[PDB]
Amino acid sequence: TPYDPLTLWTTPDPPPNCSLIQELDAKLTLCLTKNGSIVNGIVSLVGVKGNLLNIQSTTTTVGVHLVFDEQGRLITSTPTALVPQASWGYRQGQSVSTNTVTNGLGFMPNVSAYPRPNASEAKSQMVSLTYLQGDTSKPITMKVAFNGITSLNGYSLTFMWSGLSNYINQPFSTPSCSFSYITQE
Amino acid sequence: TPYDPLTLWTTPDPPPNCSLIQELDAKLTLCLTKNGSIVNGIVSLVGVKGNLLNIQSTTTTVGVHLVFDEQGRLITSTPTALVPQASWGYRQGQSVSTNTVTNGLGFMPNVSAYPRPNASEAKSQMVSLTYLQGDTSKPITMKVAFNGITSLNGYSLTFMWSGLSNYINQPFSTPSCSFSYITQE
Amino acid sequence: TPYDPLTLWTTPDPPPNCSLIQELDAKLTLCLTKNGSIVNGIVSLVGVKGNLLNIQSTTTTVGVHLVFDEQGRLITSTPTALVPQASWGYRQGQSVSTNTVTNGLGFMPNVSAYPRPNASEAKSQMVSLTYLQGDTSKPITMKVAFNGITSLNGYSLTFMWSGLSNYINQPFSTPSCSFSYITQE
Amino acid sequence: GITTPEEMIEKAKGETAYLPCKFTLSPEDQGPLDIEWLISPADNQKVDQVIILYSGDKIYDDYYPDLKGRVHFTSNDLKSGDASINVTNLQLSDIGTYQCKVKKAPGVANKKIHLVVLVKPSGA
Amino acid sequence: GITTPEEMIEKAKGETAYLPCKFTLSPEDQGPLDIEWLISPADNQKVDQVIILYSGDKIYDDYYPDLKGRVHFTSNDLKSGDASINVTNLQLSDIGTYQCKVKKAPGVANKKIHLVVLVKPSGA
Amino acid sequence: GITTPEEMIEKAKGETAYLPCKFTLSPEDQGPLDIEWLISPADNQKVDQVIILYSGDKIYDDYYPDLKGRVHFTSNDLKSGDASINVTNLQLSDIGTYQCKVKKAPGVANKKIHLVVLVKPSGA
Repeated sequence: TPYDPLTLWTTPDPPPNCSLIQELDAKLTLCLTKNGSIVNGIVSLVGVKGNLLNIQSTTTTVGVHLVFDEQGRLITSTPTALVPQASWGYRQGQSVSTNTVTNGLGFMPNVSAYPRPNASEAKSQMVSLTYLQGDTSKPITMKVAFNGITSLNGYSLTFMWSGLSNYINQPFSTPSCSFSYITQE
Repeated sequence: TPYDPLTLWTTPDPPPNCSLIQELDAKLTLCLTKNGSIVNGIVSLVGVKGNLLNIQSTTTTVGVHLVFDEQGRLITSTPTALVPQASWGYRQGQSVSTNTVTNGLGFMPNVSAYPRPNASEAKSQMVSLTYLQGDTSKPITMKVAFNGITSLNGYSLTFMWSGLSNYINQPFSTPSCSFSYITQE
Repeated sequence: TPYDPLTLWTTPDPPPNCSLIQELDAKLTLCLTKNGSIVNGIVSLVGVKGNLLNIQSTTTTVGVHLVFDEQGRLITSTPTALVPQASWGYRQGQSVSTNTVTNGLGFMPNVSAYPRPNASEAKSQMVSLTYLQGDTSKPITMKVAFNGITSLNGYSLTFMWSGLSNYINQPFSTPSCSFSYITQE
Repeated sequence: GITTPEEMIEKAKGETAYLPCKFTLSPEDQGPLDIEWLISPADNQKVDQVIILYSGDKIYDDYYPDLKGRVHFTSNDLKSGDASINVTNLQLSDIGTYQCKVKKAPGVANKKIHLVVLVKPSGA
Repeated sequence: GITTPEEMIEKAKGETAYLPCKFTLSPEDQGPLDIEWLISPADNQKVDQVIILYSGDKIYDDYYPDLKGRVHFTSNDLKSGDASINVTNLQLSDIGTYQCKVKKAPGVANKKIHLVVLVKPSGA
Repeated sequence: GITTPEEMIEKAKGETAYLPCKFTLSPEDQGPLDIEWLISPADNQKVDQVIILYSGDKIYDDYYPDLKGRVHFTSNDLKSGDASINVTNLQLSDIGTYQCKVKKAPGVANKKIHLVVLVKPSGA
């Protein structure tokens, strides 16, 4: 196989691929690898245009969602952060394969473990402390919610970087942040 | 194979399966996946009855242990948290396979790396900061000790959620917490 | 195969294998397992001789680097921490295989994701909070930089444990710390 | 599995609600039997709250305070394939989705019942 | 891939620099076309700064403030295989490594140009 | 591997203890030879403390302060298969488990010796 069926990513160095506040104003690098019932994930977000380059005084949180359908295939429409033309799929070299994901449920967060109506439940969350800029003097929290911004028969991943309130005139930028979850299949 | 030999879990949505303070007063969701010499684990604990629903003023720590024998098979007796009838074994669908684990040492914490008499050694520990309720205003610490509550030829996993002292009239509940360790085999 | 091609480690219980401040004054236990495009890693460092047993008043940071060549093979010379005779390679039992690593790029940090000149970029970093001694009263930070102490066509891993300033007459010792990164191949 | 689909039961305050949950077991389902009923109250934000449980051949109740003493399995032989329960003297607070989980490793099934309670009779 | 190696372009302040980036597409490269130009200024510490972009059949500029209005693709048909750009009225601040990334999943290519700007003509 | 099982050596204060650790090498063990002796003192909580080491054809001592100058390999040719050591002028503080680790990748072996020191002679 030319591609790796155990990995779904945005490629290691994506171009601006999100229009969070304004058109293509951010780069979301996300890689998901399936290891049995657990997905090892590494996410990273950085502002490249507009307010994301200069965190507004009132901003306390910056977040993105990835909503998938019942086959685990990403849906490129609000509120999914990645734009329609953005790379997302099996890994093939430093790029993405053009094949459609046919084992998508292997990467989706398990709904028995994280019921769609349970996003507020601590268990549907994996919360950690990290640092803006990667600067240890600028602590922030990262919360990953599982299936909280769902449909039905659908799945989702939500990433919230909070505690930004006290960080101004700084571009929004996170370190590579790790996380994991039990898989649907 | 109907089941996955690389995963050992309690199923994604177990029923009360621990009698920590009183009979079946808690739900422990635990999933372990073997990735070569490292096990990726995700644990979550939540009180459902008794004092675990209302953290006592004096409570500073809540913890559970899982003790395994020389074949890596779980021992369902004190101090193992999971009750005898609780699901634990290879993953098969959203449930557990009835087969006996025959590759258990592949999921056990390596005793050369984490000697039975070394539980107090920093290396036999993986400590992280997390949050009660998943609420970023309620920071707590999670310490996973490897082979500290052992036998001989035996293995164990210990989970301590501490710093609870200042959290009252709140049910005890953790977010899905990640951890990992080098495997015996 | 006698060895595991998906794991590269220093063995679970290495002897003093680093001469950080003075000859063989430290033990670095490191295990890397390849899970598709992501490496799950667990590192641990402990002083056994000299100033590393009694953190100097002025010490604020303790760190180590591992520099690899274009084939992902470790280079045992400054600034690589592991000494020339130290074990490092595929896992075989509780030891290391004598075979040369031929799939090294599968364990190297992806240069597209972590460009050699980008070590200062938050994305080339994975920063977390942890504790000296594993003692939750002694918080410290761990920063893993990807390809920051590189060559060209080369790769590297850097581990910095900072915030030590206020910890004296204590031997330097970390808990088993987890981390992960996207792989070159 | 469970013999009935997700349903909506509409009752009147004071009446008793019968929440049916019958199941069939497969030859493969050789693991111990567990029956758990959870509830997601409409009045508050709690979800999947344990109401009553059948584990290790024993019944465990007294999990959900507001429902104390008003919940009991209807059958006198659960193992036979009937996990049904009754909620006596319904109150408006009882409104919400009640879920029945029947497990016999590797077997697992669940059913959701949306219970509605009306001040006085009529769904007319 | 891109038709030219990593090169060094030496110009004089005020002049215009032509940064060539021509590419060929493979039959396999069936994914959407993306063209991104980044810059790592010599004067400061920033690296890989987005300068101009071609995504979803549209051009996006205005990313790097100091280079505003002085960057444009040279070709009027990028898809044909020419991602070249011009940096007009060069200033000493423009010195740095400019990178051209041309992507058509699974295809990906990049070229690095080290641009040098001199106060007055001469590399003699 | 090491030629002797885990044993208990009982000596008297002042005497010298001979901690035997002889090993045989396999043809497969083609990696460099490492010999490390660790100790877990009975009097304190420390475990696996490095006492003496043989790495890269050199001896390294001076790790465990309280045992300074009282530990030396007994053989004048370790590579031949003898990692034994002597602990001279035993003190009550020397009580604890001493471990001998002999490694030659992929080969690895270890032996544990429980050393007991008595104020005055007698185990009678």
